[PDB]
Amino acid sequence: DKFEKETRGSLFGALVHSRTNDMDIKLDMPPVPENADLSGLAIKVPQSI
Amino acid sequence: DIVNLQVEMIKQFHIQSSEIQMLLERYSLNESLVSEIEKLREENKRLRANF
Amino acid sequence: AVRETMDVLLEISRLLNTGLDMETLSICVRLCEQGINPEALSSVIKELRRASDTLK
Amino acid sequence: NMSAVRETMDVLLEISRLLNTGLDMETLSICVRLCEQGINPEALSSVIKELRRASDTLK
Amino acid sequence: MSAVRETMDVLLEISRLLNTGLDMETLSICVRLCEQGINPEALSSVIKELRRASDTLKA
Amino acid sequence: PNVLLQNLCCRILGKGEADVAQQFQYAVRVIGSNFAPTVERDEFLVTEKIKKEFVRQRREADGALFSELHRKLQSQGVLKNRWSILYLLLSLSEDPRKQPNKTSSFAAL
Repeated sequence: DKFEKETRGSLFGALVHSRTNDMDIKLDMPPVPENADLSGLAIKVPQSI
Repeated sequence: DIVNLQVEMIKQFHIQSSEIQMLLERYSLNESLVSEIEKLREENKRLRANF
Repeated sequence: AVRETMDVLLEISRLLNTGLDMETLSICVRLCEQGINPEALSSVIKELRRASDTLK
Repeated sequence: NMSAVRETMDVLLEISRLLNTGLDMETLSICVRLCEQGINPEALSSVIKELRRASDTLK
Repeated sequence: MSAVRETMDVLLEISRLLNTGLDMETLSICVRLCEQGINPEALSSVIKELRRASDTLKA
Repeated sequence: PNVLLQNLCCRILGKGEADVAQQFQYAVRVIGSNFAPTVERDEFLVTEKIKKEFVRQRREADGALFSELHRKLQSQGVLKNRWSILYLLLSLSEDPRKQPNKTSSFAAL
């Protein structure tokens, strides 16, 4: 059940923005950061806690 | 009596002026407050990605 | 002019039991000749003296 | 009581005219009441004098 | 501490004769202030201003 | 000095231990302006002002007494801080005739 809820929520991993059981949510990436225009950017790095 | 009064008048002026400048500057620019708008803007782009 | 005048001032200040160094008197003559109000000048020394006592 | 205020107003009014003043009785009547409400004679004098300075400039 | 008790009984005689109007506890604060060093002009000036202020606040 | 000046602010008002803040900060500012005095020390000169003042207010007996009290005062213990103490009592000296107007009606202005 944990696998199903997690999978169903993440829309097969195609949502990396939050988990929700919604099939009518628009898939949007966050707008360009504040300081991007100053610092450029580099790749984002995630964590485990 | 005048000389002592004179010397005291100038000294108050200098002191009071320091305090008033410090007060004007603090509300006029506060680096603390500027950051919380920015943190809050960072939050908004992430919100619009979640819906 | 400066040295001789300083020597005379220094001796008077010592009679008065008044803590002043060599350095004050030389600077004092130079201001007085370019024009400094004697009331202004005096007040500056009295005040400066009071502050070293409060700090010390 | 009505007589008493009036007799008092009158003795003061004879004296005021003698030392000369542009003031009417009605403002002089207020002054007695201001003194009677306490208040140091220097504060009372300064404000009266000041009003007079302000009137003369204005007209 | 024995010393501290004797001085205050003679001191209280001057102050009450001369009209000053400071209770015991306050009279001790000023003696502390004068021993730690204070300009005399400031000390009289505050005492007079606090007194004038206090009576109005109350009333 | 801070604990002492403060305790004065509480006692004088007879009430308030942070409601006297205004008066404290004010006392601190006043003390923070540098007064210079007219005559510093000499026991005889301050004592004399107090004697003349005595005569002037018609409290001649008391003036006579004050001299006994002054000598007494030295013997219970010698003061280094006397001029300032004797001054403070001087500036707070009053006359036994008349009132200072009302100052309990003056608040309403």
